[PDB]
Amino acid sequence: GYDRHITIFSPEGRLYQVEYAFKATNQTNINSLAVRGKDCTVVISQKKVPDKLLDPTTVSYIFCISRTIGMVVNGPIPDARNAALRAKAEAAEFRYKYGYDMPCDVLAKRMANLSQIYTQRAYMRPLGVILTFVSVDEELGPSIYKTDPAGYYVGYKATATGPKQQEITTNLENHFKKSKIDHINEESWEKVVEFAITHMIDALGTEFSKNDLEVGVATKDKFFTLSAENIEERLVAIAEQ
Amino acid sequence: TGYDLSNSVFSPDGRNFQVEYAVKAVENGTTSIGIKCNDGVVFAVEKLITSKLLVPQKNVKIQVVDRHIGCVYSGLIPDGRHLVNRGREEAASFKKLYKTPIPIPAFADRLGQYVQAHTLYNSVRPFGVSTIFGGVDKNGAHLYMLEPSGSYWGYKGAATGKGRQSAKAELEKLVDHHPEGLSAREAVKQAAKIIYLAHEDNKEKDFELEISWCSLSETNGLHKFVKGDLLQEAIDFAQKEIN
Amino acid sequence: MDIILGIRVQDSVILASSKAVTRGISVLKDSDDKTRQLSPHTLMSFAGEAGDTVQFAEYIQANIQLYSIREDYELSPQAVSSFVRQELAKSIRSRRPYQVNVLIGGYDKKKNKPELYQIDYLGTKVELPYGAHGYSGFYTFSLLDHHYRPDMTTEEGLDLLKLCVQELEKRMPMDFKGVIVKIVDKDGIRQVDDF
Amino acid sequence: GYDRALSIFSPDGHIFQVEYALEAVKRGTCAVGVKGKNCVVLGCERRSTLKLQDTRITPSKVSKIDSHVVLSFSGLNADSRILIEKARVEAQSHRLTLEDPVTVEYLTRYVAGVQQRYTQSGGVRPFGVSTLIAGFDPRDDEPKLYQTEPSGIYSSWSAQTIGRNSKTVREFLEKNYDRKEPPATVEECVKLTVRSLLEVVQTGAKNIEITVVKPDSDIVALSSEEINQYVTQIEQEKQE
Amino acid sequence: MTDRYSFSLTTFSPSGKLGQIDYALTAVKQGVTSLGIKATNGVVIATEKKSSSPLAMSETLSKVSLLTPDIGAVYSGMGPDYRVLVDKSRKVAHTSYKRIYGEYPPTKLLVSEVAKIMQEATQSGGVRPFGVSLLIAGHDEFNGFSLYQVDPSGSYFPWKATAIGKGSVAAKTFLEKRWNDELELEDAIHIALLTLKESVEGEFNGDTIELAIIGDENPDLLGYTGIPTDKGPRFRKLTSQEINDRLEAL
Amino acid sequence: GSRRYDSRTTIFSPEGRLYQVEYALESISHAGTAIGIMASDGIVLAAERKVTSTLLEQDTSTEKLYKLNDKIAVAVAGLTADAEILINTARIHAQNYLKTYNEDIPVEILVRRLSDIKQGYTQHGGLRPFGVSFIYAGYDDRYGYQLYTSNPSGNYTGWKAISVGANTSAAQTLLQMDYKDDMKVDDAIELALKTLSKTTDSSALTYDRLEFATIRKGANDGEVYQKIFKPQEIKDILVKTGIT
Amino acid sequence: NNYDGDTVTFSPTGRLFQVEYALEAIKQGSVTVGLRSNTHAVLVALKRNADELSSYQKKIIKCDEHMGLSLAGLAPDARVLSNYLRQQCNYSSLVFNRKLAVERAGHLLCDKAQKNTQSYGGRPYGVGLLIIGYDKSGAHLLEFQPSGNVTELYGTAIGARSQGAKTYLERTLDTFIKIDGNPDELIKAGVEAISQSLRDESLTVDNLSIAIVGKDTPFTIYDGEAVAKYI
Amino acid sequence: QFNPYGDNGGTILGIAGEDFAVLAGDTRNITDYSINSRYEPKVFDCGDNIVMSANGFAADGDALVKRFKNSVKWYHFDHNDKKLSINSAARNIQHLLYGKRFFPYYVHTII
Amino acid sequence: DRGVSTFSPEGRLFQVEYSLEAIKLGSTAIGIATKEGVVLGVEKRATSPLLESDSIEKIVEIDRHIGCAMSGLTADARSMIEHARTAAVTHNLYYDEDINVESLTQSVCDLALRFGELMSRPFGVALLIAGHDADDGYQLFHAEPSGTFYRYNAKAIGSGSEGAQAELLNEWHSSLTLKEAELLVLKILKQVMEEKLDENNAQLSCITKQDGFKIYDNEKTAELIKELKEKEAAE
Ligand SMILES: [Cl-]
Repeated sequence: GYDRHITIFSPEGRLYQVEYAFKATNQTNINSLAVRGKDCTVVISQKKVPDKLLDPTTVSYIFCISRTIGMVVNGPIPDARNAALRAKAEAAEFRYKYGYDMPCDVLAKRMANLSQIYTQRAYMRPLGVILTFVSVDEELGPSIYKTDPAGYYVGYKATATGPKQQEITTNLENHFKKSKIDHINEESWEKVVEFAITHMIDALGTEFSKNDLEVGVATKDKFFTLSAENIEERLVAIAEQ
Repeated sequence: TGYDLSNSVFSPDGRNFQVEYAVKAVENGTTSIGIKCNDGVVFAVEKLITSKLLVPQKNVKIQVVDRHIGCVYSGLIPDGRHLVNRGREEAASFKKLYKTPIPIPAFADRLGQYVQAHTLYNSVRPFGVSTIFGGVDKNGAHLYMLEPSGSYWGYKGAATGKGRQSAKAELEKLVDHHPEGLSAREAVKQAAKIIYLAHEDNKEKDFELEISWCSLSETNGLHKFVKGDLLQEAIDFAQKEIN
Repeated sequence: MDIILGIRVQDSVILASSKAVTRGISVLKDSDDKTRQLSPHTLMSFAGEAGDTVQFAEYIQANIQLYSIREDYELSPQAVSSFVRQELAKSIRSRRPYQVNVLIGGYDKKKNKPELYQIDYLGTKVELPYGAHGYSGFYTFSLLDHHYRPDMTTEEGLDLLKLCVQELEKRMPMDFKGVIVKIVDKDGIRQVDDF
Repeated sequence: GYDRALSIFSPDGHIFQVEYALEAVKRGTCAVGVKGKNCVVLGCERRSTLKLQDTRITPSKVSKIDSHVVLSFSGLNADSRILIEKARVEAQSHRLTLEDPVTVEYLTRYVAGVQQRYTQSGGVRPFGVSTLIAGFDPRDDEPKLYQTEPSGIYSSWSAQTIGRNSKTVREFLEKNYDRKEPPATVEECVKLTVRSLLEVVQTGAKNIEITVVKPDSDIVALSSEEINQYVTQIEQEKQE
Repeated sequence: MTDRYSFSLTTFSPSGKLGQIDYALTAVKQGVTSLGIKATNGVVIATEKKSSSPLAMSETLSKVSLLTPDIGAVYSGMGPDYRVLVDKSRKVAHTSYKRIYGEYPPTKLLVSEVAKIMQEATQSGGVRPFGVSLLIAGHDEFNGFSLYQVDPSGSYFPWKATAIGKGSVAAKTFLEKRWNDELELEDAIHIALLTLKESVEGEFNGDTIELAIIGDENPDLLGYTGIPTDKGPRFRKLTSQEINDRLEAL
Repeated sequence: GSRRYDSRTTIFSPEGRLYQVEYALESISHAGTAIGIMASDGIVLAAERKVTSTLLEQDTSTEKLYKLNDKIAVAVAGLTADAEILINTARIHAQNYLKTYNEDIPVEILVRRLSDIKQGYTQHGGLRPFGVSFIYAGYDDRYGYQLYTSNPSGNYTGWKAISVGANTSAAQTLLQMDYKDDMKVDDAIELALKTLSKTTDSSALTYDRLEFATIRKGANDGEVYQKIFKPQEIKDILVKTGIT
Repeated sequence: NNYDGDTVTFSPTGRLFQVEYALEAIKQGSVTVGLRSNTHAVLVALKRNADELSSYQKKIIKCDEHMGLSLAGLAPDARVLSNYLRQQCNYSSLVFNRKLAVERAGHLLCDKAQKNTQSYGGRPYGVGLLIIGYDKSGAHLLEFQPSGNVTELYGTAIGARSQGAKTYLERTLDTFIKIDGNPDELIKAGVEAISQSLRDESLTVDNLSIAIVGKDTPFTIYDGEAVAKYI
Repeated sequence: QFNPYGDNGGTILGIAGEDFAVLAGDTRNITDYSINSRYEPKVFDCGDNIVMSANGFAADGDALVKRFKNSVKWYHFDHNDKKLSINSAARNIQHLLYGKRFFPYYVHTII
Repeated sequence: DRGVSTFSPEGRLFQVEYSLEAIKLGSTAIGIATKEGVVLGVEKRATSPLLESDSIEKIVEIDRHIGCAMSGLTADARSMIEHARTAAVTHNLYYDEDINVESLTQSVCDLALRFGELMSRPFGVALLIAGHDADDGYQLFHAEPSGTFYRYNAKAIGSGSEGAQAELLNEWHSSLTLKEAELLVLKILKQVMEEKLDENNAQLSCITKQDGFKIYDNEKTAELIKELKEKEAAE
């Protein structure tokens, strides 16, 4: 059964290598979450540093692709960094060729097209990663676009990825059923980050210290990650309410 | 099955068994370590003396990249040399275009992407080495450890090879007992102790100690081998602790 | 090289080609045959740059002979002329173009008609009742404009050709050492030995 | 580029792809070559499971490489066109540089070399073809007959056959061909060739092709009636 | 390194089947239903927008795509494969036609170019076939309106009306009862919505249905005025609101 | 490496056959039957479409019969997509010959080159062969009217009458029975349709499941005309011979 | 077993079987010995014939005036690798007017062998080499294995029954390392070393091959009647 | 425009006896009207009892001598330390020189 | 399947080892070296009586001072001979001298291992290369598809090799005359050949310093065959 080793069709029309690349996605046992505010897009991800010998500041799955675009990865770090470097290069070339900043959704499509090629061409394996791109696009506004090893991509009101993704997804669904809107109706990004952490706590059922989390925030004209103390400041605000 | 017969093939778990098999080759190799300190990094490695006929001090295993980075590895030694040769090419082209010597995090990703590339195709074999490396740049000291999969992180201390668990335990004690920081000269001594303690897991053949270091104050930010008086002093410190 | 003429009459094509090969201030040869038989009923004469002429002629000859063996069939004079034109039309935009001018005299066995084509090194093809390359044309075209009739016999064509050679031997600056005359008709290609 | 080594050695020292190419030759229609005192005759079987054929346009089994050399074959028909084309091109290239047509030996040596190259080049399979190459060297009246095969080996034969049931017709030729006295005339040579095919063929109708090559580019193919006269004459002498 | 797969991954089995093409068609069978109906003055192509999550914005995922101003495409099967085919199809309409003749290709020829691309994925080294069937609707001056189906093999057939994917067997039978050669575009849209409701299970509105037409020229969608010969695209995507208007008189 | 997944498309069986060619022929035997019949004053091409649906657009459709140039056409049996690749190559080859020699290409020369391309895919490159068999129908001023067939092996032969695709064994026997040399085009038209009608796997032969073409000198004086039959014309010719 | 089809495949315990099989070809090869002092380096090689009618396969190859090696295993692979060394030594001379350090020679051979163990289609080299030389840091002896591993030694031996000579040299270490300024004695020690690897056969005149390089001695090979002195 | 050639002056002279041969050359090296070196040797021992000088443009002269010296080295490596005879050296040098027929070594060579 | 350049567990290349089996199926070729010259003899082995035996060419000239005999898949030898001839003539062009026999042999053997995934497989033919040069005199080399070559005083290759080699072990001494060697090749060929040895199914040749490489006539060999039969009956 060599149809399970390379990306050719099985008798039932399936691509097992693509399917097994999806299972590699959860190999890190980390859950990520993305939501949109009025002015911003917040992405949060769990940060698990098991080894005491690790430098915790170097353990990251969130990447600054361009000044405006950020990307969080669900999957092994080697494939994650592979995707990040390509995304950075692609976004840089786009700006040089076309005279304006690459939109989040266009970069998502481009990375999805590359992923599609690996599902069709035999010599290239799929990357075992799911890429969540975030920005505040100058035309579309706050944006979340996600890519997988199948080469599929779509825009989101909000999204979650990881082993316990379904719990977080339904938690978010239920909130947007209640609020009746496409986003978090909040002025400051600080409170959208607070919302993101609050709803992750409820869905996962765990408490977080400042070192158990990783936060990326996209605003107009810049995407940035938060320090441990920025997150601690945010955790204190949640606790005092 | 047969999922383990070809590199770059995902098993139903989502694993690349060929990389995991390369890790077994690393675990079989001799012990090597890295200790990060106040203003630099220290590298040390176990050299098994297979025979009396080996010329002492003359089968050097630690390698320099550029003038500020040191690299040591465990596993298939030729594979390690290939990785350093690439590292040197990467560092040269960086310095050529950007003038400044390659930063350690930048250098770490260059090796990382290259090793990761050898997990993408069935026409190449993964690297049979875990590589501990680092140095001093404009942002201070950095220590890294890179594995066959292409995975790497920054470390306070790092260890790999047959005595990795022994060395890791010993590294964790130093991190706990010295929250403010370890000095370069202290880290050289500790490196000697840890290699001697990690030698218990490879104690048939006796060994030869090899140490190197980069420090902003002690070596002026350049990679140097520890030799002569400083080496013998570090050996003696280690000999006193095992007894 | 230098003088190559062609006359198409009622039943045949007659090609006359100068015998001299001159290099510098020395006539190296006075019996040179500036022609190749491409197929049993197709003959090509040539003039131009030294080396280029024979190299091109023989290259064309090889290709037509290859075609003949492959298909067990003789290409029409029109088909051969078009192949030759295209080769020269390619050549003119090459790094080093063939500097060769040719006349192709053939008898189409399917049409039972003689045919004469004039092609220059640029790949400029024209079908003509009479043709010439180089300075020869400046004398022979007007001469033939006067004396040529379309219904002439091979013998009349040869007398008409004698008149051209005589005029060239009188007014041309160089000694071209006479011509080799060949006739292309229904029975193939033959050489007139006493001219 | 596709690189795979398809022709490789097996543990017993055989190259199976070359040997299987010989099986394709064994499947092909029978071809025979017989050389006389002043001629060579090439005879070829044509299978009769194909009625409604158009014999005017159907590729002939014997091909002219030049005006003085001919090539017949047994095996894959499509494969043989590639060998014939290459041979015809080399024939014209030889005339161009040497100013003399090929010898039958040289032309054979070239065709055999091509066949050999396809047995140790990556990405290609051997030719499923064996050839009989016959003719007369320029300005020479001594008859020449050569045989090639997929491996690349070639040799000269007084008379030879290839294709299906070739072992039967080789048997016939081995007792009916005298080396001391080869068929003295054209008639004798054609008859011995037709006789040998009649051991294997079936009906002597539109199943046998005969081509006669004489010195100085004198090659002609016999028609049905001409061949049928040999068939008729042989059968009447047989009833004895 | 380098693509060592220079050999075919689709080959003939002893029975004569081309395995990977068959299996690609199986992938198309699993895909969500899409259809096309040809009217006298237009063509309609439609499909269900299967949402992957209610948090996903299904407007950002377009199953019906413009190829030229007068040609549109829809599919059944694997979305990613379709997406790249649309990219390639849009480009080939320019490179191998518009940049040569200064006008857009007729439907049959653009279809032919897409079919060629899909055929090559069936024979070239180191690739699997595309896991999609396309329905391409379009208009051109000398052929009028047309509708084509392109399969993973590269084969294409012109249709009066047809369906592909999940419930194609039932949908085709439904279309056979309803189709005549006098259908007006609005009648074809009505039948398209009826046929699609049979295969759709959950919500059936303008947000879960994607539908486009090839009809009259739309000068309002051209973006400029002043050139009389340029009259605007015949391809138009119906809005979510425009679909719901027709679902009341259903 | 990748050796593991190589089918080895261009190798011999122990018996000396080419696996992929044999299997491609097996594929072609399930394709709709196509028939060519050569008369003294023209050629007929007749082919059966593969099980049709009532909603298929029949007039703007081409599946079996393709035009190569003004003097040559082909009937296809096998994968259509494969056939179009080869048809475009053939079309270009004809134009190359015309551009080079200023004469329309002789039929056999075109047939040989297309057959040579097929041959290549069976000897080198590691790719699958084209799953296609052609019937070539054409005219030139050397041999007049000619029929040829080529198949995935790259082998081609000439015919007075021939079938490809499904039920060739039964079709060939029927053609062999009723064909004679002095036959005219209109007689050949009838034979073609009668043969398909008896060999078809369908219940009854109708206009919508047929493609039809003739190559006659039935233009005006010494020139050849290609007639690809329209749906209504096939409906009429089917009635004229009394099949429907 | 299932993991020895090519060099590009690791076994489940992390072994490269094709490299190990290449290593096996060396073990079947005829014994050769290397040893040095502080002034000279010496190669001694036992040559092997096909039968009594054949010549004896040459084991020693000169690389430069100051460098050379001996071989055990596939001889054509030694020819490829020695030719590469000849070029590298030569490049160093022409471009830098510098004699190639014996250590760099080792590093270059290591990296050339390594590339053949990580790519598809290739194969490991099937030969072991003992490189001797005299450069700016004195006398040297290297051991090359086609795994890529190069090792600097006072003395060593490779080939069939090399363990005998290797044990002997390990005992004799303190003696032969101080044979400075005496070529004939360093050779004698090497000839006695290789004798510990002989079985049923003894060192004859067309059987023994000796090479030497040192402070005031270019790399030179001795065969035939020139080695009769040492039997 | 860059001129890749220069003239370093000097002169050389070779005479052959019955059992000996001499190759002489002055040691002066010049450009234009200036002296570069009063002692810069341009006659060299190339091994195998061959002496060689390539006089004219010194950069080409040195390059040629360098290549021929190297050729002698490889002749030994490839042909079992066989001595390179003077006639064989001459033929080898012809190929060295003619190899740069369309960008010549600007030197008169004597061995 | 498996790589073409794969090692066996015993440290040998599969394809090289298998090609050695092909050579064992080949016709016998024998070479004997003396101080008066080197003799090369081969069994022609015609597969059928109708095949004209003089067209069987298994002894071949490389240069005036170098000859060559073959055994195994003889079609594989053509490009080896072509290379050898070019190598020999090219060296003469570059150095105005004859190329050494060993250097020629080394050049041919460089082709041998140039196979893999370069040609697709090793050569299936072994060569006996015989010649003379001023440095090392008369020489005989056995060139294998492994890339290895041994110099021999005498050597047999092909189907009758191991029996013929054992015979050559007894018969060869360092004082053999050319005539003695000629007879010895005929004698040993007649022993290992299937069919009865005559001038039509066996061929002799030699290389001498004075006259270079010469293939013998069928008339000349026939007299050596008659001389051999008479000498064996004479005791
Ligand atoms: Cl893209």
